[PDB]
Amino acid sequence: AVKIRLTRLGSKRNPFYRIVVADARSPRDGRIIEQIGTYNPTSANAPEIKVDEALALKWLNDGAKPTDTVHNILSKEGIMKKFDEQK
Amino acid sequence: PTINQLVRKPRQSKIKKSDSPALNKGFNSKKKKFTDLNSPQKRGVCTRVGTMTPKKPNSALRKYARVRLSNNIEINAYIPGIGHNLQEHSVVLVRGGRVKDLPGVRYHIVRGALDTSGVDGRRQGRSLYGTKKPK
Amino acid sequence: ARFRGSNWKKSRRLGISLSGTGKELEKRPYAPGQHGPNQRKKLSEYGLQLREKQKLRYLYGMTERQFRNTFDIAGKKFGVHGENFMILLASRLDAVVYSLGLARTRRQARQLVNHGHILVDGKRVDIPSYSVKPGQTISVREKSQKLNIIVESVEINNFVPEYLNFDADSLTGTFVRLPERSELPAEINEQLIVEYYSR
Amino acid sequence: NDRKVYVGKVVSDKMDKTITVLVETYKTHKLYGKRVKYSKKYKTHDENNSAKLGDIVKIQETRPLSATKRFRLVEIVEES
RNA sequence: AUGGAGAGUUUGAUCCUGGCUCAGGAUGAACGCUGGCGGCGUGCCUAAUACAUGCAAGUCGAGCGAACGGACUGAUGUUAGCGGCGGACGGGUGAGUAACACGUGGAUAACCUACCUAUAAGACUGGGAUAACUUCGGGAAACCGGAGCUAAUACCGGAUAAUAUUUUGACGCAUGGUUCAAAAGUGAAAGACGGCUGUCACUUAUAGAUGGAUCCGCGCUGCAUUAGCUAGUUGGUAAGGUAACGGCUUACCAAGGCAACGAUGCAUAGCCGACCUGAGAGGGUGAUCGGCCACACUGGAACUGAGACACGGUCCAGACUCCUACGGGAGGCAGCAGUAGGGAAUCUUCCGCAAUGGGCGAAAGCCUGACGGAGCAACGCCGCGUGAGUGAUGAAGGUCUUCGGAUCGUAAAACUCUGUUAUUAGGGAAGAACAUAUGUGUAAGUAACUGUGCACAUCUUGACGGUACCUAAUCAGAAAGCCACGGCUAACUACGUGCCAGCAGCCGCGGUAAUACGUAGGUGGCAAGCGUUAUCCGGAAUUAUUGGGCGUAAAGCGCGCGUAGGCGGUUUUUUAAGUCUGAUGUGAAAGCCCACGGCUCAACCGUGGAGGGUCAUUGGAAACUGGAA
Repeated sequence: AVKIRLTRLGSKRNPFYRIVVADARSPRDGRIIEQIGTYNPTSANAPEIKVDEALALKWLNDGAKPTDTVHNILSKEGIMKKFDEQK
Repeated sequence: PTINQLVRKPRQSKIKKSDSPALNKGFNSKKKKFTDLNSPQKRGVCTRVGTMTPKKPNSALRKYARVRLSNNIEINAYIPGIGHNLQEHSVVLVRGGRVKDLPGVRYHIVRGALDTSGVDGRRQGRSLYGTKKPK
Repeated sequence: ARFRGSNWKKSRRLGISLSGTGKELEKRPYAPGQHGPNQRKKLSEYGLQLREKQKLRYLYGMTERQFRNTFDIAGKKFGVHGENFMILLASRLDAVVYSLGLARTRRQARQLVNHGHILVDGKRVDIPSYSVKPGQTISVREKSQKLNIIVESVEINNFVPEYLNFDADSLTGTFVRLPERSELPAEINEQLIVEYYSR
Repeated sequence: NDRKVYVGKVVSDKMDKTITVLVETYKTHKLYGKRVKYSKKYKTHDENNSAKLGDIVKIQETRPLSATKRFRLVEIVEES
């Protein structure tokens, strides 16, 4: 459909991810619709999430749906809760 | 030229003849026409082996050979170094660069590489000539 | 080492000491080899502009490409160009382990940093060209403080510059503030290098 | 949104409902910076055929309407 | 301010003009000689030549029947089939294409969109068949032909139903618009749950999100020794049909359109962000990465679908390759490895879906040559080494000698010191975050419940990989070559040879006293590399916009009449096209640059800026250029 997913950056053995609003038909690393956030699974204490929380609610409200570990990410922000709520 | 003259007809530069021109061609065997490659060496096979005499003041008897290349163009190529071993139907690698004295010779045969051998007792720029390191 | 050739013959050919000084250019203070003892001719522009690259570079043991790859970082900064080159090489890590007296020569203060003894800021660093900066802490590793050549080297050093401190017990430096041209090796005309690399 | 307009001059009239305008423009010349003048004939469409040859008129653009016509007459502006 | 070097070579000597050559940076390079290690990359540029072999797309028994097969009634399968969806994504390659192909700014009151998301309304009643299966036949395969059966969320007939089509009334050109009130026609599904309802299938109407299509403005290869190009061509008028406008066609008409601002022809080419070189101006280029486009043995076509005229679909025509009981059957690496050919030249028939993404399914799971790793190659970049300290710059040896000496040379023995690496011998990361299940709350919906969504805390697991990495022990052991040495252009002597053998970028050298040829000492430059060749940019102001000339060095046409085109005195008023100044919208990301963070440093990686347009729209100014009076 339109998804909300992660791209892959970095170098070998050392990944970084941008958090992306794409489209499902696209290749992982190519065409997107917007960028929303950032994520760094490898750095020290816990990963550094970082994610603009008012574009992401625009797009959950329009359709996009999140892939399965961008559902563990927009969770720690309680973004997936303010979306729940505005009933 | 005034600026209207350089707007109607504009300035055009000049074109670079190469040296080495038979290295810029290859042969498509099946469609059966030439192709352009810009290669640094080409392989050949020798069709003569002789010696020429130089020019204006120089004097010697200088070893050279006629060799037809992979595209099917034919050329004379100087054989450097001091000894050699070429016969008829040898397989040589040819490279750019002309010898000034000889009229009309403008390639060099890479010593070292295919059928050709290195030179027999060289020690000091041994990697032209390609010879291997003694002991 | 990379050069690790013979440092008196390079000291006779260029004309600076390159070491603990003087000793190299005593009995025979001319260039080396068979036409050695016999009158020098004159050197050209290129002749002379190159003697200064090669002076500043055989001092600090660098090679080319590392020497030249530094030359234009130095010339990224603001300032005058050919004195940040002089500064940024003062700040190398085996160059700071020498200005502190931790070792007695420059080819040896690189086998310290290389062989893994030095530990800037608490952490082992073994990269002779690490580029330490104002406020860091050169120390010594801990199983390596009763190496003979360390206590013997620190007594007789007698001198430490003024952008470095050195707590002579603990073995511990600081690298306080950047240097300034008034203190860096002095037989070195630095615009004979900036004009060599604009050729 | 709005659709681009031009001002012109009619350089033919022989077709039927259909006049050809010439619009005049200008380009500098990226290397010697003097400007030049050029022109380009927009075929435009008028119905109950009014304007005449040589005559400053004005034309707007629209959906494609024959093989070559894409504009239509809006307003004459003056003749002789 | 951050930016700009030349030198040789035409004379007996000189000052010019003018070529030529060198010194710099680049590269998917090749070649010759040598080679210790690690990290990040890159690697058929040639015949879009032909391909052997294994794999690159499947999934759902919560739609359904099975002679199904079978725990134990037959759990679970799905061996097979019917149905549903995906197969149009991802992967490869540039043959063709000078084209609205592509880039950049606009319009479509000339358009299409499955799923996703919302918001409503619904799902009504009937039927006929048929796979698989079974039983007879054939056929060399390839398969086929009858019957006799049986399901389905398969198929169909109506029921009702909008804004559906028609006929009435109440602007940007062909108008748009919504209030009607009549008429013609147009739908659907069950599955697995809990006590009637929740879940996820359907159907119709609207929107939104997304993915397309069309048209225009402008930019964007050369060649006149390529000057005329077209005939649906150019308009009109109807009719078709298209999702949509349109010669898009078909008639009937008219005789148009286009073109020296280059119609036409011809040659060549994917394009771009970007890249290389230059102080810049410019010049060259479009590997690897992203966006777009085109193509899939070759030429024609249509089916199915929301979407294809379809790399692992179909049919036909052609050439090839294979099989055959000769009648006929099968194919197609420009997927990933790999093979042959060709070329100077370019890698494993490698492992795993662990992460990241997609397809199908409630999910669990499954599929993935996408991807993630690992191999190969000094192919490039970047970092570390091959010791360090003292020590006679004398041993004894090489090379020279003015025979006294000089040089190699602090170099070596010599004593010490350390362990980067190397070795063995022990520990040993991150990359992960879950999905799902399990509980507990909460919210909505409920007669209530199952469930649903959210919030939590629990359980699980890493291909690489025992790969980093660490800590000991041990030992200076095992780790440097290649090109110079005439002048340009750092670095010289001896000897051999004697216009010979040779060398040479240019100038030139060699004809028994060559720093130019060979070798040997010494030097010098660089370094796991160093030379050579091919190509591009600079130097070259040697196409000159920056930044050139025509008396005599190359160069004013033999001279007129003149057509386009270019350029033009003074003053005033107005206009605002060029000019100048704003505000916005954009010129994707990655680059480039600057700042900063993370890598032991560095290469590298990650963030935030800055820059970048003959750009669009909308305001202001009015000197100049232009337009008017």
